[PDB]
Amino acid sequence: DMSSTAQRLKFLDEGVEEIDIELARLRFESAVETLLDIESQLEDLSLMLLNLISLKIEQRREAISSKLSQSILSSNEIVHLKSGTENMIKLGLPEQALDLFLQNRSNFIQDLILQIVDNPTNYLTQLAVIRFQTIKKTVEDFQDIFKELGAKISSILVDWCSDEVDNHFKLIDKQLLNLSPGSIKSSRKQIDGLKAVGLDFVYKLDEFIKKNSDKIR
Repeated sequence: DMSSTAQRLKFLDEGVEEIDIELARLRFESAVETLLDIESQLEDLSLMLLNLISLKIEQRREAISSKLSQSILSSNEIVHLKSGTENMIKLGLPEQALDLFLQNRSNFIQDLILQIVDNPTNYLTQLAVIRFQTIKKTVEDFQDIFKELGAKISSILVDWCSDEVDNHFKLIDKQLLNLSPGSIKSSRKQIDGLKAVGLDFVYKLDEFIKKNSDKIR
């Protein structure tokens, strides 16, 4: 025969399978929204059938992450990166979303830098723009997306920011293997402007200068 809960349960089983069609046609929002409903719902009813549907949810839950991750990792325009990052968040994976999202910004940076040493200062300057321009923008987008996310997630942001700055200097270190005072004002400025999105990394510039004094003249 048929009971009341077994009724509800069978629909949850329908719901689960729908998530495959939704992920199919690229509706990541719908995917997450249904998934969380089938789980907030699945929480109240808590058996054979339950544990059985519960397992199908983990399955799809996983599947959604894989997609979002892969998706985030390859967005061109912000709009893609934007939502993907959010849905990855709504799913309840804010750190993994931030973590992946920043890697995307990182790669954007690698790839652009490859796409160019013609002449010493034309290199160093173009290099700074690229870097600090994506560091600033990534902080401004991190603001309109990871808002109210917490102190930790927000410290992580800053860490990647620290390393990116570091990278740039590691890129000059190679270059100092065969600097100029017309490169300093450029970089400095490029670094002071970071303060506009709350970042003070003037110190890294200064330190790097202290140890390469002999090679700046």
